Amino acid sequence: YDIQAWKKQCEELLNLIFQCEDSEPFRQPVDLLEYPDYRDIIDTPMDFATVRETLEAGNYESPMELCKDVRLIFSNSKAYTPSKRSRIYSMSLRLSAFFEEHISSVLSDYKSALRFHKR
Ligand SMILES: O=C(O)c1ccc2ncsc2c1
Repeated sequence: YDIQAWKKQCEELLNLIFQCEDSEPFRQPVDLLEYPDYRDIIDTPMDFATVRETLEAGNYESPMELCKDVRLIFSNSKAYTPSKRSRIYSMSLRLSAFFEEHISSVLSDYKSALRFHKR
């Protein structure tokens, strides 16, 4: 029932993500010199360094907010991909499955802690 535990759990999950080879295209903002039409397709860029920085700055109030930004990394990859069989998109799918598998308990524990607090 620790309402604050999600933060360190998210820091650790981001550490695992940064170790994953599948995260390399998503660690920093998409390079506009390599993908010049990127902002024609994608309205809100997102990357894992921005998520980690937002978390470390104390600018997430809940793990749901962090989860929305991470999910935006994946939806941006799906929207930008020229093919659902592309290398970078395939990396995003694997990384999304890994993230979803790990974030589920973080969200559950946080929501349970909040409910216990307001009981
Ligand atoms: O060139 C591609 O296939 C491709 C697909 C998705 C994606 N997400 C971030 S950069 C990027 C490039």
